[PDB]
Order: sequence, then C-alpha cells, then structure tokens
Amino acid sequence: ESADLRALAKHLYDSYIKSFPLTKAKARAILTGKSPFVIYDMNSLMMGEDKIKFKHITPEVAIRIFQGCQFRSVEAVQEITEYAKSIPGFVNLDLNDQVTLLKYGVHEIIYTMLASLMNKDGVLISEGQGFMTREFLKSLRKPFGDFMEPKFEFAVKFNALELDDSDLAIFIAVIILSGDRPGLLNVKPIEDIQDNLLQALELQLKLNHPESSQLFAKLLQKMTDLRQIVTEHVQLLQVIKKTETDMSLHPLLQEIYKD
Amino acid sequence: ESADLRALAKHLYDSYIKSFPLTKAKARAILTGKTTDKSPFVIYDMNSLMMGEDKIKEVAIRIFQGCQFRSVEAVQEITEYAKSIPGFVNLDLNDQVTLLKYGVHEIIYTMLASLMNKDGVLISEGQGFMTREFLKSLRKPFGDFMEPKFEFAVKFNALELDDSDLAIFIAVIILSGDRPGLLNVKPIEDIQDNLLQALELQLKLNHPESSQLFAKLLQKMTDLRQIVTEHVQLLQVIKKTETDMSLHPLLQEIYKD
Repeated sequence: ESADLRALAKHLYDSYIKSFPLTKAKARAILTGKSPFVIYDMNSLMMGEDKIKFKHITPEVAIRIFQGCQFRSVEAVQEITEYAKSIPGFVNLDLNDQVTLLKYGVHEIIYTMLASLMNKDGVLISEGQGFMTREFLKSLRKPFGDFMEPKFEFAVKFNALELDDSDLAIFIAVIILSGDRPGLLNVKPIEDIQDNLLQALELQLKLNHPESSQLFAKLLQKMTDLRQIVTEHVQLLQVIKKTETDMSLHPLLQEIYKD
Repeated sequence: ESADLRALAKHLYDSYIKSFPLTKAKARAILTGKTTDKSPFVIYDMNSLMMGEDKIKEVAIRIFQGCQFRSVEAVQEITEYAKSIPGFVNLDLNDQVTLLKYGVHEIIYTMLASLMNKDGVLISEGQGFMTREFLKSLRKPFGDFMEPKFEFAVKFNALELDDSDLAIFIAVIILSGDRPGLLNVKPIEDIQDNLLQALELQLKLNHPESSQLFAKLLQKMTDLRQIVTEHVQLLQVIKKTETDMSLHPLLQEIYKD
C-alpha cells in the first residue's frame, strides 16, 4: 500500500532527524550560505586547535588528525545504532543478527553520511564548526595522505545525485538490513524488512525526484561503490593499526578504537 | 514507453542467443538430466581427468590453460554481443575498448554461474563436468582458483535468472560509466539508464512474485568485483612463480592495470 510506504518514509525521516544532529540540510547551509573555521595548512590547524574545542586531543599532526576521524567515527556508530532500533522490525531480530548487521553496516553508513559533510574542496568537522581542506588532507605522510582522498572521490559522485535527508534516511535503512552479511542466523526477516524499505525508497525517489530517471537503480549501484570503498579502507586501516597507530596509542585507547 | 523497453529486451535476448552457443537453458537441461540434451563425462580425480582427456578432447597447469583458452573464447563472444547493444558501436572507440576491458571478467563469471551447481561446472561446451572438490584439491596456487566463483554462483543461481534476464543484465554491466579512463561518461550512462529501465520491466514481467529481484540483482555486483580482484592478484602469483607459462595476448591486454 502506497500510504504505508509513505508512512514508513516519514517515520524513518523523523527518526533520522532525532538520531543525527548534523543533517545534510544543515551541512549544506554551512557550506554554501556563524561560519566554519577553515584548516588549509599547518598554521591554521594549530590555530584551529586553539579556537575549536576538540575532544580527541590527548596530550605528530598526521596521527592527531587520524585520531580525530576515529573519535568522530565512534560517535557516528552510536548515532547509527540508535537509528537502527527505530527501523520497524530491527529490534525483533535475533540479537546476534542485530549486532552482525551493525558491525558490517556502520562503515558503509559512515561514508554515506560523510558525503553529506563534503564538497570537492573539503569536509566539515567538529559538528560543522570546522572545515578541513581536501588539499591539506592529501599533503600528509604516505599512510595518512591517501586516507580521505577516496572518500572525497566517492562523495563528489554521490552528491551529484542530490539526495536529501528524507531520501538518505530510507537509503541508510536499506544498507543496515542487508541479508548478505556473514554470520547471520536468520536472513528471512532481514530481507523481508529490506524489501519493505526498498519499496519505500523506490516510491520516495519517484515522488521526490520525478525527473531523475532510474535514480533508484543509480542509488543501488552506489551501494556497490560503498562496499568497495570499505574493503579498501579496511585494508589500509590494518597497515595503520598494525604499523604506526598501536605504537603511539595507550592500551585502553586501542581497545576503544579496536574496530 | 514500456513497449520500447520490451522491444529492447527482445533485441538483446535475440543477440544473446546468437552470440553465446551455451545458454543457461541448455546448461540446465544438461545438469538436470533432461532428454533434450545428453549427459556429460564427469572428472572428479586424476584418473577420470586422464580418461576424460581421451573422450572429451602438470595436471593443474593443463586445467588452468584450458580454463584460460575458454576465457579467450568467452571474450570473443562477449565482444560480439556488445556490438549489438544499441549505442555501443557509436561510442568513442577508446571507450568501447575500455568498456570491454573491465566488463568481460564481470560477464565471464556471471555466465560461468549458468554452467555451475554446488557440485561442479560444465566444461567443453557441456560435454564435460569438473567437480568442485577436484578443482579445490589442485596444487597450492591453482587450488583456490575456482572456489570463489562457486561461492558466487551458489548465491547468484539462487536468483533463478533465465537467459532473457541475463541478456539485459550483461548489457548493463558493459555500459558502466564508472570504468577507469572513460572519455565520455554521459553517453554511456544514458544507454545504461535505458538498459536499467528495460531490466526493471523484464524482471517485473518475467518474475512477478520475486519481490525486489531488480534490487537484489544489482547488489550482486559487489560479489562480482571481488571475484575479479582475487583472480587478478592470483595471476600475479602465477606470473612470478611460473615464468614458463604463456598468457594469450587478448587476456594480457585485459589484465593490464
């Protein structure tokens, strides 16, 4: 029923508004038209640490930036976890499956929502008070210099689809309820829910983007690009964790950012 | 107009039959035990392999080079099919070559699923059947060659696509505007968008109770890309450790990254 699909869409939208403080609408306002403090080079970074109250700085710069990304990532996990619970049927799932879905889903969602905070020039940080430039991020040591660059490449393509929060809310739900995650015990109710969400996304896009032919298909294809980015991120993150990170980190901190 | 999309589906299915001698329909009739087709000789060990080599036509290398010869033939078929996709031959030639370069492997493993069950794979135009176990037991490098293809095939075959569906899906894959080094993405994307429309409708008409088959089919792209990457990096091993082994020019040129 159309009405029920529209109902699901509104429920998801409202839940997303509650779960995610910095929405695409808000991000887009900051980027185009207070105003963000820009970090373009070394001197601006250090000044940025004075002006902005970073929560991650624990008395090299490349590591400090990376830890900042880790801090935010861990915050995002909790926002996503809360959003998941609002999705009709999620909480009724086997508890191991819930964990499994979030375990493998959060990375894809992080980069989807990061795209909201990005343009081709840089990324909003610290609740949109900051803006770290893309160029500045590129010009870091060989490990960390290629960290965020494939996220920007993804974001530029993704943002060209010009989705809104109401679209993204349904898209994110679809990602979470993916029946193909390893270790799942009961795929039936997972795919039944995703079916329902996919139907709602379809209608949402048709109503919200009537001129954009096969936006649905295009959005589904981007999910493939997300999984590609995530596999590439993870393998890079193994080098980092093993090589340079666990050398400079406190044991407890390693536990928090164990991933 | 959905009538235009049906005509397109008809066109593509027709070109697929003409381009690909061994369809899924034929493959299934062989694998099931249907009387439209005949039974295959089964290779499950060194002995059967050797006996099979008599009837049908280092063991691990000889198998590998046979599979590579078949990949060459597949590339030829896929190239012929691509030319039939409306708009394709009108693209910049460099783009044509780039689309085939990255497209063929995703297609090869897609259509290889048609020849597979959980137990093994048809070979030599359906005359043979090589077991999964046998393939998995080969010398260390060549052992985990085919395993990921089977794992993909098991899940991909769960969709229960027929050839008509595959024809359009294969077309979608070729016309990917996200391939590295494309000169004109917009013309490619416009073709793919019409193909996607045609696929959508095809799956709704042909599989009317299979809910969100369209969305599920597109999600299988992830699995496809993974197979490719594993295969590529497996071939690098063979190049370093087996400097005696030749590689067909067509395949070299595809693998060139």
